[PDB]
Amino acid sequence: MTRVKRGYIARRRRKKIRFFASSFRGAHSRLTRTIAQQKIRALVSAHRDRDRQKRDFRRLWITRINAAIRERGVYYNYSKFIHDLYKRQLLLNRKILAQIAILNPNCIYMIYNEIIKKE
Amino acid sequence: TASTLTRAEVRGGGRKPYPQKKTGRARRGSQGSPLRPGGGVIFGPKPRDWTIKMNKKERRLALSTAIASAVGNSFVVEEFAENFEKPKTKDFIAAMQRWGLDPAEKSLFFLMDLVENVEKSGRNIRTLKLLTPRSLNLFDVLNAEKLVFTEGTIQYLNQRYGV
RNA sequence: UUCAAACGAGGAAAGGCUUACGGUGGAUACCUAGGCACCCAGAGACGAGGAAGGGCGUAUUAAUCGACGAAAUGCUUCGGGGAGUUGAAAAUAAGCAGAGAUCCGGAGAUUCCCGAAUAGGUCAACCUUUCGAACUUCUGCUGAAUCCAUGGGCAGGCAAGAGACAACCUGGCGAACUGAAACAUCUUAGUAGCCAGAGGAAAAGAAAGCAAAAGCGAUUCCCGUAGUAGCGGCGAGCGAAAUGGGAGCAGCCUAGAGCAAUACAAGCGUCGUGCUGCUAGGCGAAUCAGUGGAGUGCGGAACCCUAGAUGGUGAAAGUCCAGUAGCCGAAAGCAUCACUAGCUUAUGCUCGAGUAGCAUGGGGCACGUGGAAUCCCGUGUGAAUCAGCAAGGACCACCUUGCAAGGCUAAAUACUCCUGGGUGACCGAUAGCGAAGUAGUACCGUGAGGGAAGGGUGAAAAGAACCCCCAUCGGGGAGUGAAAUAGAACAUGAAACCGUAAGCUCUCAAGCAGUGGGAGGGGGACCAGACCCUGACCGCGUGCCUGUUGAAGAAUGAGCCGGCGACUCAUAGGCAGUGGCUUGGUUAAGGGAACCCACCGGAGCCGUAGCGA
RNA sequence: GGCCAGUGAGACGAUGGGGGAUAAGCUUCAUCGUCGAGAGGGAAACAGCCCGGAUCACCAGCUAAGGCCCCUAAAUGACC
RNA sequence: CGGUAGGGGAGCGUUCCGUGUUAGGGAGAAACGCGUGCGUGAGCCGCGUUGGACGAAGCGGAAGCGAGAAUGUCGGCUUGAGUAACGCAAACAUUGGUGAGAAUCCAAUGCCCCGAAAACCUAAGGGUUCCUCCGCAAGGUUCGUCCACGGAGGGUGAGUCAGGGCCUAAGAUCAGGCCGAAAGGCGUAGUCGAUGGACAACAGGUGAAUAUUCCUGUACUACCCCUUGUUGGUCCCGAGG
RNA sequence: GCUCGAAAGACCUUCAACAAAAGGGUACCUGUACCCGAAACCGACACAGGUAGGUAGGUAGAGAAUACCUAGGGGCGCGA
RNA sequence: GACCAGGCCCGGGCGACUGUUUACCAAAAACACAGGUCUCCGCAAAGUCGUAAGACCAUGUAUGGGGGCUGACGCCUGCC
RNA sequence: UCGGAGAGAGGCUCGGUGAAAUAGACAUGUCUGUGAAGAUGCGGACUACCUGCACCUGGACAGAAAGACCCUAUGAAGCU
RNA sequence: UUCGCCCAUUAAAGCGGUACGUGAGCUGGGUUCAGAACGUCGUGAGACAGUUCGGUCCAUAUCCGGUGUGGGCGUUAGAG
Repeated sequence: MTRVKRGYIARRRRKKIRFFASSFRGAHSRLTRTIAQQKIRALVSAHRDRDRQKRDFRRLWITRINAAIRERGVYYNYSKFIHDLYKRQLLLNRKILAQIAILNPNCIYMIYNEIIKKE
Repeated sequence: TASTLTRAEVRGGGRKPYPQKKTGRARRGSQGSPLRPGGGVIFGPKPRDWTIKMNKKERRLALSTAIASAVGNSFVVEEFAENFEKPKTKDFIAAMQRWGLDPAEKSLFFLMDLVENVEKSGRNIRTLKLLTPRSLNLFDVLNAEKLVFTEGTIQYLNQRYGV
């Protein structure tokens, strides 16, 4: 059955898959199949890294402080630290706000003396 | 009339496969594959004649709105029976010069002045259809917003579309 | 400035990524005097007075084709018509021509060899006598075996025997695969296929029919009646008829004398006349100036038009050209209708005549014998014969109807090689017929037979003098053109693939390697405001699809790319959505002054009352 | 009740019983759940075991199972 | 609001057509990039470059409606690759000529192989591949001024050779006729078909290519006609051979 | 083909037959180039495969064996 | 003395032998062969080819021919 | 049995011409364990500069072959 | 035939895994390819984990993994 002639139609269905493939190391950007198995990866992993992006930092923040705990005095855990604020009443200074360690370590030094007084 | 290849494998030749066993090539023959060129065709349009059977009372009342929605607006009106006399066309260009729309706004010129015969002078013009005052379908009538009639044609439209 | 320790960019044979510039190659978009279908109107035939199909030749050199044929791409005659003529792929050379030099059409002459061919033979287009095939019908002349008579033979006048025939049609003979979810019944096909004959229509056809005691009443074709009834391992499956509505629609011959073949009609011809068609042909309207390489484009204005169908001309006009509406023409040669004529048959009225079954074994009717006939037969026999016989799906009686044993018969109905016009929401050279450019060729096989690839530079080619390098292959310039970043691989020319240049990453780092976080570097930013492109390193992390309870794999399919490639169509039935009408609704065939498939047609089907064998 | 389906060789774990030596992710039944037609977190890596069963974004918190020396976030925390 | 097979509910795009010689286009489709804005998505819109012609907005209608796999089909293009191979082991080289270049061309001096053979002649087949003058991209699995490559000319002249022509075997066909559903088979007179049989010369020379055919010297057979002598001849034959 | 005989049927001073000049005329039509156990044949190619007949020398030897030499034909077409 | 130019003997299974054959892996104690025997036909044969005709078989003819098994020869070939 | 040496045709290098089976994609190390349970690409760990040539040649259930073995499908083709 | 038995030694003259190591190495002798024959089974075609004779199993390999040998670069001022 003489189709309606794919012509340019089936031409756009492949090049569009190539435009997306313009930053890959391997030859997964110069073939519909090599990219077919490539896009799916960036089609599944993408659906993951999007939710993993939050977890990826969940360990970071804790690690950021962890490296800052092995110097002060509370060699115990940063948990007791969080416990102090919890039992206290500070809904601030979150895992993200833990950036006070690196820059201006003078502010993060105050809470260090406020956690001991509470507990 | 999109006649295609009905009996695919049944073309100018026939199916004559090769020794299909321990070779490597696809297990199949040549010609009329039809996947392979120079062969027949599996599916394809056949001599069709799509002609739905319509009733009668469903058409009469379906063509009444045609002239109804026309006379409602400000389109061309009727004329007279003396329009069948004029055997020439120039007498028409001068006539349509009075009613208006000379450069022909578009294909809006559904003419239906005559009754017995056709206006061989009104068919020459680019945009204009000479339909006989009898089976005025919804197609042509709305095909051209502008439509002109007469004192006679309007009568015949009362015989069918009416009692 | 000297010794050690802790670190360290810079460096690449090559490579990866992004980007720029090309090659290979080829698709797509676009356009095609050609195919694929169909409608209307014609043509359905040629041919031993020698064909289809070919070989060998022919023009001024001239291989291949289109014709023709050694009066060989030309001749004779008439006509139309109008000028150029020597066909085409390539000019040129040498000319014929301005009231018959070509071309177009009809009527004739010519038409080697081979092929029915018909001289014999034959690896066809060759050979050898020679003007001769062999048969059917008729006539004459001869004439065996035994007196006649024949047989046989000879001669002459016709026809027949050929197309190795495209479909339709009649007749003879005659499967399987497959269906019956197994398969020998059955069905599937009495199709395909083989063979014979004729017409262009054939076949069939005015009825010992059907129905029925109402009446119709030739055959064939179409739509219904029922795809019911019936038939069948009543399984598969196949499939009536009566009747009704339409297209079409006329009925006649053969089957002892006298006066006697005059009248009335039907079927034809040697030829010719007329109407209407076919094969050449003629008449056939209308504007400019401005932008652009060019305009038939746009803007202003005007004109023709029963002809703005269409196409072409260097890009969309109806007004440039060829045509188109309409109006005319054809010394002749012909088809189909009428009117008149050689010859044979055929013809009126009256009074008659009027052509013999079944049992068994088969086929065909929807019917595979079953209660189930009838029709056509192989074989053995074989009555009556119109105050007689047959048919009414066993038979019988009654009644009714019809009476064949010999034949002919237009139209409605079928199909198509081919012809002319036109149409088609058919395709467009990996499409469509295998063939839209000298392919069913070139090639493969002994052969039957099988069976491609390959499209367009531009409007006109002005398709590239000369100059420079080389072996006087090839290229670059100079020029032509609006373009050759169009030039003979040439249009628009992507992808797979193959390279150069530039930025970044890249030797102590490994696992379908991307992704998230993410430094540095080469650039681009904003009169900071921390962003847009590459990416060290880091956390995770075993293609897709198919088939499976279950795989990433040692489960399988796939080298890449372009194109191409798999539930469409017809009829019918049952539902859902929706629409018109409504216990009513709705047609099929056909007719049709049909811009139009309306109107008419309601023959027929479905539903509201059912149930029961 | 009506229209269109799909699928009839499933596997595994816990539990209650036939087969085998109560040997097998073996085979044959019943029941529940999972896989099979739902990831992910955890058992190093193991679909069928456990938790929980994914409309989506988010450098947002708190939890389940499983854990908290380092390697991948988290107690070499206290008492016996 | 995970989702296979499946069921149900909504849309985009492609070719064409109706609504369209309305409108957009040579101040210009198609092919590629970009704006990475927009929609749930397949995509759409605008635009630069290149390029050369038309294409087509909206709704609906009719579709041969978009595949990276069916050991698919057609064509082109990678990789193993530039690894193997360059095809009996009868080695080769040199001095010169010509040419842009030649170990393999030509010419000369030799080596080496074969020697009933990789000599010549002839039949079948092939069929112009023979000769000469030039050219070479392609064909010669190296080049090539070489070639049985390509493009132009030239060349096969016998009554005695051979094939036709007489005759004939296996065998084929085959008037009339005998048979067979049609077709056709078989088969005789007769008529075809061979590797069979039947009349007739060679030796030299000549040409770039032919020669028992051209030329020279020397001969032969058969038929018809004519002259002379003698004698009786005579069919699809009998007999001998 | 040739020779001879043919109820001497037909012919019958004829036409013919044999021979002689081994006179004269005539003897029409085709192929015949090249190769041919060869690379132009048959096998897809210039694949050492296969393929009838004829002529066929010197020396050693029984021998168209074999080896070495004639005439003649080649070194087989990628090299170092 | 080069080229050229049988390896020999002994015992044993089977087939007498020569020959033929699975043309492109088996050629063998396979097959074939003569010998012997059984059986059918006096015939236009049986029988084979063919729907037929016709024809092969034999223009011979039962010391013929056709079909089957066996199958050189030597000793033999039982019972049912 | 322990084979060695030498002479030729290839192999190796260079110059000219110039293939293939096959292949989803590559930055295709080993080992233990695990895994529809004998994978380099999973997990842990060890080892390891990047890139050729020649050669030996186990892995990639390598390549060619939808196997001629078995079974299945009320398949087919012959034979008795 | 692995094995085993036998003759003759050694200090002793081991077992087992490695898809019963090893055919992308040879051998392929045995054994489910086609031939043939004996015995047996069936009327027969054939059949039988009985025996006997004969009976073509390829490949210049990229990578992984090895036997060896190089081309660059990095150890940093450049080299021996």
